[PDB]
Amino acid sequence: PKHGKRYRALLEKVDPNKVYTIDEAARLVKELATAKFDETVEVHAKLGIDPRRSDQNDKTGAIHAPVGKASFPPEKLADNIRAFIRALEAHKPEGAKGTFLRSVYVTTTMGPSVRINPHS
Amino acid sequence: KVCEISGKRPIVANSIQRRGKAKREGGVGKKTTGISKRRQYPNLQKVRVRVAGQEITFRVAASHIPKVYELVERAKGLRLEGLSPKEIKKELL
Amino acid sequence: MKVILLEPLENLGDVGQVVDVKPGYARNYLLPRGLAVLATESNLKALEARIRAQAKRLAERKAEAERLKEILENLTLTIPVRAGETKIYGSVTAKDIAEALSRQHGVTIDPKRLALEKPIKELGEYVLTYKPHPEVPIQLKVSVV
RNA sequence: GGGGCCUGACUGCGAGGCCUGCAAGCCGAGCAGGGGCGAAAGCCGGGCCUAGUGAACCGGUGGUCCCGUGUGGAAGGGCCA
RNA sequence: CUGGUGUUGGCUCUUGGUCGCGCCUGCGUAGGAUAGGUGGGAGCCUGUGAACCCCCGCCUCCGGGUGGGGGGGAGGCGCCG
RNA sequence: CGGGGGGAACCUGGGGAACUGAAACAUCUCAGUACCCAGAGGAGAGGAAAGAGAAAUCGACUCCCUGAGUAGCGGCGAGCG
RNA sequence: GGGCCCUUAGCUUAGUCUGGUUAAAGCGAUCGGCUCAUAACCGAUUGGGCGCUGGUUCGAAUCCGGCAGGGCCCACCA
Repeated sequence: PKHGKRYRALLEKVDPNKVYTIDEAARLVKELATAKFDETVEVHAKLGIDPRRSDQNDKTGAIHAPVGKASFPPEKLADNIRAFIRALEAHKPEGAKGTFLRSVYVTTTMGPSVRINPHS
Repeated sequence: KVCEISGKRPIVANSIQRRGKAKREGGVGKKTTGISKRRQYPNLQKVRVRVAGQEITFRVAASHIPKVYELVERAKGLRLEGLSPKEIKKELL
Repeated sequence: MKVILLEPLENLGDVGQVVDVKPGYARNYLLPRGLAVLATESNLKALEARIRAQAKRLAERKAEAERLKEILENLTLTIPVRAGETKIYGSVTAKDIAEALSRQHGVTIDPKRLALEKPIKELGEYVLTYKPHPEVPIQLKVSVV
């Protein structure tokens, strides 16, 4: 139709309109990463920076990178969600106005995405 | 004129004319080119309500309009007849 | 502009209901035609004061109407009708089932308010139920002489 | 007139005078700081000189020992430019 | 003279700016083909019925992209290249 | 049962000038003065804190003395206070 | 001195916010046919360091900042 079944049942374990913590999130990464391999946790985040700025990721202001696997303890995935949130907040340009951590969503290589908060 | 509920009437106010840039912003300030006396009248309208048999009407500052129907309500506790919407209005409080 | 209703209207209706409109509408239509009134404390409370007084008023026509449930339903009917064979002599209706039903020991009944139909007029045994909300079931006795 | 380094077209002052109704205007040795040129003595607080200009008020920027309406901070002032 | 409001209410027709969200959109060389970026990335797809054909609608760089439905039936697809 | 009309000033309320001063003049001044009007009374007004404002403070209102030509207001002018 | 509109081959619209791609046009003269003229009347011609110094990227008219050009209006002026 649009998506599969190994993903169609994962949409049942995530609220379409809800923010989560780095605990209930790094935990929900285990049940949505139902792939025959080590699913990868990728924390995607929208930034509050200008794309066509030489002194201020991609050319649309959306950075992202993986920092965990689908088999890593629910607490070992809560160490890099705080370490990847502090790694970025460590490079916010001078004249970069607008909520930097604009939009953060954590998903796996395959499984669905859960919009989580980077401060809890 | 005057509101039959609140007794609001036209007050007197001036008509100040400033010029220049507000010190707040650019600078120097504003200067008054002319002050003039004038009135501010209430926004009063006409309110026709039934109450009893007769009609009855009100010159009431729009702001208080509701207070008109507040009376038309508690007006059903009094004995208002004798063909006279002049005494019925008088009556209302 | 909260406003209690009356004649149920479209996109806003059903008596005693409170739906806010625009002063303009209420002020020059609803109140003028008696199709609603100001949702004032005055009325607004006098609403519930008539909302309960009809629920607790109906809670007496289905409460004392239910004391008649567990009483004259099981304590079956004992009717000594003057029948004979396969067709009684005096059928059976309120004028019968009820009438004598009263005699038994003081049973007050209704003319058609039960499960009435045609007057029995057929010797055998039948059983009907009271009415309504939620009513009580009681039997009959097609006696013979 | 020509050239080689240079920026004293410094900051903090300023004895004592010229001129003068007021307020403006002009000249100024010398002391302190830190400098430039010169081997040195020394010279430099713009230009051979006399014009190239505008009191206060009100505001703008830049700072800064200051004041900040009970207190903290702000708001807005003051002082220097 | 004029806009915004108050007095100022019902009913539909069509419409903008926004944020939600759900879908789509991208066709210079070449490349199987109409490649939005960038990261994840070796597995999903299929009995939530895949390969194949017809009707049908939208977009269209007229090349196709793609949604619905009956039939149908156990096969499509990525690395590699 | 009351009102109506009068009263030399005084009093409160609703309205409210210009000459003049600024050595012109428009903000400002004269001035909430003159005057018109309604009302009160031997007085009228005000009056028991949604106050004052910096004191472990005072404690209705009114009047006189100070505070004080202070604090301030001001084409930071005249002047107002 | 306060801002807010704007900057290619002669003139004067471009394309540029949606880079790895073709800069085209009218006017302008020249050259040819031209007819027994001229708007030529067709034609063929015929050019852009894309203001400039620089950044990113294999790439810049196009996206990255650091300065000027006018034509625009706003407004203030002790």
